[PDB]
Amino acid sequence: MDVLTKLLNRRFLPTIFKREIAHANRTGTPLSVLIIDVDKFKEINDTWGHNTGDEILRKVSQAFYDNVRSSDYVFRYGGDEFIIVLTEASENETLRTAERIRSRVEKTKLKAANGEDIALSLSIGAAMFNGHPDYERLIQIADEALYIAKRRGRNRVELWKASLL
Repeated sequence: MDVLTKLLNRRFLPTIFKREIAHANRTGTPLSVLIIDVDKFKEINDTWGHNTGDEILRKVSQAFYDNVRSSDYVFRYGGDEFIIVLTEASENETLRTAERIRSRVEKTKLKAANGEDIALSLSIGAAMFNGHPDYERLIQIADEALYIAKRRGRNRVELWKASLL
């Protein structure tokens, strides 16, 4: 019942992605990715301990599951990072999902071991699958979108957009 054990291990990412890209290419349905970063997680983790960090990760993971469908995939990608794969969600539906997740985490109230308010936020990079055969390319451009979100000040969603150049 620990929500964290629900998370998929990244070792399954390529297989799942290659399968969903294959499917998206034949049916022409949308496919998209959220790469999610818990803001200042490393800072919080050694300022309040590893037990606090785990609770953040539980609150954050619960937010993901409350906003996606059984057809979607939720990965633990790194220490502070997650990847959500959405299937058959339009660009707008994808952005709305990301925002529901982002707002939900921002509004979440959490206290440390000693009762102090720990402010929580997420940075999110979103990108739509555009037919490119490599799943690594879809993850790369979402990662570019996420780098933009962090550099713009965190607690936000960015959608990867092709340069008008």
